[PDB]
Amino acid sequence: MTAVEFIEPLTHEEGVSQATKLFVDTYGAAPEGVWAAPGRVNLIGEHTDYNAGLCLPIALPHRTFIALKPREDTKVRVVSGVAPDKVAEADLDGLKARGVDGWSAYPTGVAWALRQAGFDKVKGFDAAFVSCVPLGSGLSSSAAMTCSTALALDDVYGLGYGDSDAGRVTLINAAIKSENEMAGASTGGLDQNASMRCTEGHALLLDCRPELTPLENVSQQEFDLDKYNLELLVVDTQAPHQLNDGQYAQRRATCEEAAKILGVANLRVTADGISKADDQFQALKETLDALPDETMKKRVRHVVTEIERVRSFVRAFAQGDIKAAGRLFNASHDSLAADYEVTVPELDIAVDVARKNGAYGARMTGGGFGGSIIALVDKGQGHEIAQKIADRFEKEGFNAPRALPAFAAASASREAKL
Ligand SMILES: OC[C@H]1O[C@H](O)[C@H](F)[C@@H](O)[C@H]1O
Ligand SMILES: [Cl-]
Repeated sequence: MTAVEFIEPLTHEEGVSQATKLFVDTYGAAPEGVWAAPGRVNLIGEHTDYNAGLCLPIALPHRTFIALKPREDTKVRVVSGVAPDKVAEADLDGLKARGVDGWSAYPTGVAWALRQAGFDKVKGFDAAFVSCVPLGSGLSSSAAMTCSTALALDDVYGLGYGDSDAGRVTLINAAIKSENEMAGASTGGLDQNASMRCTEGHALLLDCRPELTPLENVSQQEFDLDKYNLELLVVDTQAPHQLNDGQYAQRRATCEEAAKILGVANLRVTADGISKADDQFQALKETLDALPDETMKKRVRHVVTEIERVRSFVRAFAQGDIKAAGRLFNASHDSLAADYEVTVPELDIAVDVARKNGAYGARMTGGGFGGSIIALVDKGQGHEIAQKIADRFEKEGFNAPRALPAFAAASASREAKL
């Protein structure tokens, strides 16, 4: 057997070097520059973004690097280091939703979304992508690709949105629209806000109420694992799963109906009225009594309890109460498994192994149905716990997992410019 693999992040130098070489190898021309956006881990606040809730992501050090050059036509050529001999080619001129074949829908759809928003200066482009955000890990390779492209296009076309947090929300919205409308992949905005608005050493307390302005809807929370002698273990289960299989879309449909039945614009309205009540049990009971469907009650209970767990976590971590922080991780996972029903055995067994082996807490992160777990562990324990999960996976007959180093890293940025 092989020891469990840790997937290291590309350095600035490696990402620039590799994205530039793929660009020159593919297109001959030099790119105008290289941009990059990170993947993410959601610490807590899962399945709350599209309910106008609270989230708490960090940006991983793992980034997607885009070498890009604008074109004076409307042609979009893209290549990825996974498949360097397969250049995808579309044209923005009269391009419609779902008009683009395969992975290239994600970057092409960003240019489309900017044009649809009236950025008429945005024409075609050539790009090359090199990533270390692991595929199928639930760590937002999708956002790393769309957000790196949105930042690169903003820069080369001088749109003026990339150089401010509030400006980056315009580029976030284009990235989200690409994924939802061009690629046909249902997504809230958790991942794209993380990738473009996180900061090094901080978690992004993101308030997803849609009426908030950018300076109202984030709060950088201290997330210095070294201050508490901690390590955030991240394990990609590599469990076989399927994007756009309809499960994630169903959860969203279920929440929207719940909100319709409750007569509220979103479940955050419901959650906040419960949270403010003196008797939160009774406020929840009265809400779930208004939902006749037994699955819908479960989904609403998850959303309401998870939003409050975010607040609880921000307080626990600021207090250095790592046991309390870990219990909140654990209650988030347990809710996602029992009430939201978005876990699978690989996630649940990895989490149990982490819990049994000294984690303060452990949970799936991201959408679920596969992908990754995270665990708050003591510094120096991540490798041991990752290998315990790997040994257990082999006993279970599961695909080997892989792990990634993790800490709160910087958001998207320009990496190089001619
Ligand atoms: O918190 C669950 C997440 O699932 C997926 O990653 C989505 F992309 C995010 O928007 C979010 O809903
Ligand atoms: Cl559902």
